[PDB]
Amino acid sequence: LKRLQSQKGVQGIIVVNTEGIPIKSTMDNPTTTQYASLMHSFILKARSTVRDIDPQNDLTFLRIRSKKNEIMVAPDYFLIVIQNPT
Amino acid sequence: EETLKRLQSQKGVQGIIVVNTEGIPIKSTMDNPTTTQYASLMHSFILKARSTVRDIDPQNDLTFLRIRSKKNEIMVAPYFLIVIQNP
Ligand SMILES: [Cs+]
Repeated sequence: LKRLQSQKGVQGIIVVNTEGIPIKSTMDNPTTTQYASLMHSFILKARSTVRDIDPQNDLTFLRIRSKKNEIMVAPDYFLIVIQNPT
Repeated sequence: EETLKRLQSQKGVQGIIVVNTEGIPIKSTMDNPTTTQYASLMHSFILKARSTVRDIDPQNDLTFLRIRSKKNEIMVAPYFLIVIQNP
């Protein structure tokens, strides 16, 4: 989506399916590949960790902040948003 | 520690855990079984967050994590400081 891509700070948006394959991206192919597979295994770990801590709970949102950027993830497929640090 | 009390007392906060590099809880404001519910499972997840940031960009570093769920929210800052709170 254009509106979300256009927000201050946002660098790109990737939608990946349940197997981690990008089904939509606003980014170039190499960068989409830089992120999709690596983010997929990390997202599976976030989801399984929430459930190992409380079987009746569910992951709804993730924010990973680093020195250079920030990544948000929302389950729905997974929506991945890459952006400047907030 | 005084800062732990101040942080524990914030609206929404349920507890605070400090784990070392091996994921051993070295400090906690929570009961022992809850501290154990979280410390081991969180340590594994935190190593994965840190290694993922670096696999994506070898020159980057994880600085903060927020994991939000239906029932609660967990924040982590690199020791690792773990804060469990209401959504
Ligand atoms: Cs933008």
